[PDB]
Amino acid sequence: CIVEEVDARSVYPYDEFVLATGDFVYMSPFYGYREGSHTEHTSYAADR
Amino acid sequence: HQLSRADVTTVSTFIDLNITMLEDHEFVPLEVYTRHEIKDSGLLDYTE
Repeated sequence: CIVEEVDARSVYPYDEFVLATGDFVYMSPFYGYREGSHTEHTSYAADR
Repeated sequence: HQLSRADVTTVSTFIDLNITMLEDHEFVPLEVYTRHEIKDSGLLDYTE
């Protein structure tokens, strides 16, 4: 079991971000449930 | 009696011409983006 805090970086339009390990997260860093962040972008199912 | 030249009003036959030198100017280094900024604008760095 590996826990690893990493740098993440995102470019405009900020619909996805990368991790320092080279892994893409196909998701806005600002995605959420409040203040309209639920409309930004997610490639994943809700349960994830 | 004698008198000084300053006692007589002075009219000038000279034509005035006022030339001033162009002063020194210092040019500082100035870039819109440094190399560090250009390299950092990439989302993933393959080397890192």
